[PDB]
Amino acid sequence: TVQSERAFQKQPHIFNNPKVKTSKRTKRWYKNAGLGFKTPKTAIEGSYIDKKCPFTGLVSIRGKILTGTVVSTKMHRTIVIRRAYLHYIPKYNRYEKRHKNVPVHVSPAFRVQVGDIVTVGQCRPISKTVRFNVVKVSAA
Amino acid sequence: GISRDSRHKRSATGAKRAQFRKKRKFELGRQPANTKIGAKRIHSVRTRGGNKKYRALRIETGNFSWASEGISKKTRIAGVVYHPSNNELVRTNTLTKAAIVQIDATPFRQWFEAHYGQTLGKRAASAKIESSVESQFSAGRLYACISSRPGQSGRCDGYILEGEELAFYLRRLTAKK
Amino acid sequence: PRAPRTYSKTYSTPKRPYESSRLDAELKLAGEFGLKNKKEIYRISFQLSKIRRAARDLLTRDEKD
Amino acid sequence: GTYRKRFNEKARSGHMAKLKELKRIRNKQFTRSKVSRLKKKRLDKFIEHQLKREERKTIIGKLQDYK
Amino acid sequence: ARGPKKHLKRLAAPHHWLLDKLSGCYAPRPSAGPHKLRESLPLIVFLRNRLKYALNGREVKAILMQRHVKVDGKVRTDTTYPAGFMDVITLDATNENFRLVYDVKGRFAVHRITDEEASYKLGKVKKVQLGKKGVPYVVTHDGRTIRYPDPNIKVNDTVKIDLASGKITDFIKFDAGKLVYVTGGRNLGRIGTIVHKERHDGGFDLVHIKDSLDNTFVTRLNNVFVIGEQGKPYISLPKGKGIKLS
RNA sequence: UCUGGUUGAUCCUGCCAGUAGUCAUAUGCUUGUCUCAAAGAUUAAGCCAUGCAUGUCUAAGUAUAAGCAAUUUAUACAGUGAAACUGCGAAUGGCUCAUUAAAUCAGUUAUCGUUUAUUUGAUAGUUCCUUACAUGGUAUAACUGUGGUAAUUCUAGAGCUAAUACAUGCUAUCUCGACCCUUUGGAAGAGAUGUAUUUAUUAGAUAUCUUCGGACUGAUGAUUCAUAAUAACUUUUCGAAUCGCAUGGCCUUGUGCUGGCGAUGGUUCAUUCAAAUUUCUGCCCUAUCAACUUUCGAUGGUAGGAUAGUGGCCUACCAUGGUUUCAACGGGUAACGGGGAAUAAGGGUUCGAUUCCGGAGAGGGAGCCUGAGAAACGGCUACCA
RNA sequence: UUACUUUGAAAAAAUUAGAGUGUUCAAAGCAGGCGUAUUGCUCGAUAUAUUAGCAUGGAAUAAUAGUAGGA
Repeated sequence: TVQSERAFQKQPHIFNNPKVKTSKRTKRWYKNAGLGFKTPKTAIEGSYIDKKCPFTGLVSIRGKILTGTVVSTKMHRTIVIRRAYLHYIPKYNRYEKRHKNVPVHVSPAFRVQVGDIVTVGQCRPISKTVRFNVVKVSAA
Repeated sequence: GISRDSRHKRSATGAKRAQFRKKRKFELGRQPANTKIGAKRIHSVRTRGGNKKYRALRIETGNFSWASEGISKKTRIAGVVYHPSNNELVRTNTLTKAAIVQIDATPFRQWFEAHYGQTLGKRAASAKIESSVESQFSAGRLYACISSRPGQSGRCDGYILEGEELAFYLRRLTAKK
Repeated sequence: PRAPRTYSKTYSTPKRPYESSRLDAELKLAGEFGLKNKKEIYRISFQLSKIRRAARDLLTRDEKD
Repeated sequence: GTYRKRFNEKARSGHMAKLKELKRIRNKQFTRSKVSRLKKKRLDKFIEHQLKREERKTIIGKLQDYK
Repeated sequence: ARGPKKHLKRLAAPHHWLLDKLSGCYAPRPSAGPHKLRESLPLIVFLRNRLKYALNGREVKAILMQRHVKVDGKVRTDTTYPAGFMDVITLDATNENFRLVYDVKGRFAVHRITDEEASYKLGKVKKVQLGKKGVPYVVTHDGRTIRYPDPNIKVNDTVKIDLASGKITDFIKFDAGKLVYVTGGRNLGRIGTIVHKERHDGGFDLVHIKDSLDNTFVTRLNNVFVIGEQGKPYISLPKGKGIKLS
């Protein structure tokens, strides 16, 4: 469902006129977030309303583009990915493994299971903790 | 007394941050202006830069537009009907953004009668409009969504709830009654 | 608040101070050259030590470097 | 450090108040004068010994009663 | 710090001013104007420290207030005016024009200039937009706004500007094989031709440039500045012509 | 990092002796010249007498000082100029290192997420629309005068008078063009015509004849972007009632019409000096601190409020999440962070209150006014001391 | 594909390491000088990944992808 909530959901400033009768009963506005990330047809022709989807919402993808391996997919429209790197201890001349967990907002255009590898992009502060936005999935 | 820094919050990990510096004026807040219905009264707060910002304490009238044919008229606001955040706001008759208010019909129906050669209730292809809007006209009051921020611009502007909008809000009102 | 001048010590007491071969060395040097100070001898000793360390490092570099 | 023993706590009154706030809600996790201590300890031992004395005397009385 | 700073220390200055480290504690903080803080030369650092026509700040102020110095045709009386790059400063009582251009070592070199060449000024077209009432305008690299440009003037270009009228005499497109002057980073002052423009979307475009002795370097688009076609610069180049040697 | 000792002479282990420098801190005696230079420390960021450390005027905002200069073209003013109003600065500088352990800060990004005094560059005919523009209006200061109090950079009542303060407010240009004759064109007629504020709507898409002459929107990697258009709305802005030096051009001879150089100001964009938030990675000791955070916002969704603006920032209503043996949370820190300083052959170790950069603070909590910029302390208000 | 390694742009000045110069020497300090100046000449004034990000050349080493079946 789309309208499961106290307010009405719509793309603000997109208006479907009753007096004109058109084929598709609802008008969608969608864009491409550039950087060669092809927009998904599920977003183009879906029915969800997301203020933060990088393809239909009012957020632009700019700055850092990162990669993670999903860990929790288990709150609403946001996921938490894990980035693993190898810190370097110059005194011992060898390495050590580190990670840290980056919350990311995910559009409902994507089906992400735990474990699969995502590419995320930077966007303006979406919530307290989430700055990136899932921009491409890649199954594992 | 209202300040909006993020350093008094728990960290993301749930740690607790000790105070870093004294509170700053470039992150202040101000008291909400509960706009209510009544004779107009509008304070003007002075904002960063030299700018102004017209808090509306009480506002009566408003500018509301009929989207379908694309006109705008100044009307009167009768009272708040529904508000997607606080049924308390509905109780207290507080105008904010995204509210649903009942507005007076007369300017709209007069324009309609004078533009389409036909009365309401009781080129005809163009004159044909929605059943729900016609019913509201017969009653005399329309459902319109306030779509401005009376605490930021001292105004109530709005649009008249058309098809899918109005369907959704009538269901919500009827289900909540 | 101004930019600080650069100073630098011009000598350096040798490693092990009292060593009779070097005591007599300084004696011969001071006597035949009219000096007055183990400090003047140490000044020259420091200058030359710096020079020779420079030269040695260059030698250890490659020819035509 | 955070909770030191300052020179003038009286002049640092409010600083102490907010430090106590910070401390209490950080250690909500866990909670959720030495000679005076010695005097109390020895008072406890002395009163316990006197209790031992009276209980022993009472047991002496009961045993000479039940003999 | 609760507002703009009004002071500049002496160590904190831009290094290319060649300010001694002992004569004082403060350096001329350049007033706001056409060029950025760090890539501008104030009129006192030019009239006293480079030209040696003065000996004091109070002598420099005497010259300016006696109204001798014109920076791009207009008379400037601010003693920390930020004269910048590709600028024309004329001292008429001495009959001199100066194009401010970079020397090979990085520093601003005085470049003596004749009248017919002081008549104009190059500017790096840097923002082309559509102004109010629908007139389009270009914004160059020293603030200058120029309306009604040629439609074929695109960002990152050069426009040769008549100073007497604030107008655009003509322009040069940013294509491979043009001549390029460089204004930032390790290579500034080095003139060469532009070989390749390696363009990254979301990052910084790099440029591969090749100077006359066929020595190649890589800089950023922020730091390239197109001067003229091959072999013919539109301006008169300082001596050495931007060739770094051993 | 080694030197001496044991036994007839030799090798280990050991014992003994033997050593070092430290812008390290204290202190003792001596202290002539020349150049240079620093000048903290009680885990007391503990308390301060007194003086001073922030004011400001050009030809160009306001002078009838009962100020000074006479005197000489100045019977509105005109030189000089105290006082006071107005404008601006006072947010920088200087000082200290208490707090602060992903905080600060360092390198690296973003603003398609925002304010910006100033500087600098651009930029505002709206001709008309039924009943002063040779230029509206009222105040107030200094001043005159009457007074109060132990006392302060305290001030009351009454009388004057100015503005760049305050409050008001008025004065054709183009599209087509039948016709005319053709050039150098002129022409009946048809029509169009501010900005700012708020909302809604729309656009901003783009896989043959011949007189040889002529006729058949942008930017980005990406946008609801720039920009334009429609209908309305607004306790509503702006669209020059200001000032200096000059005195030219014209004539219907009116004290008529025109006009030069530059001061100040003003809307909207651009720039500059800034600012606020933010991406990536990196901190010392502690596991004899193993679970942490969630009522009292902890993680996320939606709507609103608030803000210069993003956002649990805050409030509602929802879900029940978030961090953690890759060490979270807690405790300690004689912890401001970095550039740098000392020193070792390397590897490392220790120092960095302290000449530059950043941050934070002005006895301790909190709070606010002005302003482009302050949660300011040589500003204000109350509370503790 | 990545780790990793090469080259590159980036890492403020001062400090450090160097070059030049008879501050009377020195500690230091600092950036042109000759000419027929009407068109010329001379020199020296460089270096300092120690991680994160960015672009780039890689063949090894350590991880990580990816032939078959029927008629």
